[PDB]
Amino acid sequence: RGSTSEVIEDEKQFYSKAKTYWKQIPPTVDGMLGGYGHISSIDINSSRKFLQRFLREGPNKTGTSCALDCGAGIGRITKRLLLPLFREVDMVDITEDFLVQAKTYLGEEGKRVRNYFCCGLQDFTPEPDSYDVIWIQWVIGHLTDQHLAEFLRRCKGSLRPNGIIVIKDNMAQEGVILDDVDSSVCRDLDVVRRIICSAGLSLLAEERQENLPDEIYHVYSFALR
Amino acid sequence: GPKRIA
Ligand SMILES: Nc1ncnc2c1ncn2[C@@H]1O[C@H](CSCC[C@H](N)C(=O)O)[C@@H](O)[C@H]1O
Repeated sequence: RGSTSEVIEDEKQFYSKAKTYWKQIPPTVDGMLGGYGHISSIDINSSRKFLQRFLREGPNKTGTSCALDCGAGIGRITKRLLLPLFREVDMVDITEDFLVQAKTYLGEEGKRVRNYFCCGLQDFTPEPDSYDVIWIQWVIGHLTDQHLAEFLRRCKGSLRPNGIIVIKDNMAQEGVILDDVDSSVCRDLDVVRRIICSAGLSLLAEERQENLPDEIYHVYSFALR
Repeated sequence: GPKRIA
């Protein structure tokens, strides 16, 4: 199947099953990464190289005052990617336990986290003209195709001048694959590009993550605005 | 997060 409408028989249960899953996951890096904590540094290093280009190379350079971490969990990305590069960071996540642990996990640099929003992305509206970078990693599979498009549109309205949205996620080989355990979908490159392009966002960069374990789905980063 | 190809 090629859409969520086909693989998601009950949209209400698609969301409630995912909320239930994450509510009893340990608030640790291994919990965030499904046992793949050993690739966290490899992931963060590529994300930094991918992002530093928009921040260093003009013209129309991306600012460094504020970033939003979407589906942030305990702040794995906020801690090692975003806080070293942006003056302040906002986090949003559906799981209360992760936002609470983030205060401890982030340590002293976590004092630069401005807001800990507790919300599903499908219900979340980032404030207009607020963010230089909106980072969306390993969470787009928890939204339906339509909710993802609408969320990206709301994100576009919250970007400051020259700001970007970044999506980094697993890509399926073909079509849309449903994961029954965590209640998320995996989409192929064509589906994701169509959702993005079809929602009114411009695709600026696209990069496959190298050096990942052989056994996992491929991971891609997209920069959009 | 990262996942084994099912
Ligand atoms: N509908 C939804 N809205 C917002 N967050 C959601 C969500 N469904 C799942 N999540 C969150 O998505 C995260 C996936 S684990 C990924 C965490 C983080 N992006 C990282 O890479 O380290 C979990 O923190 C979970 O609570």
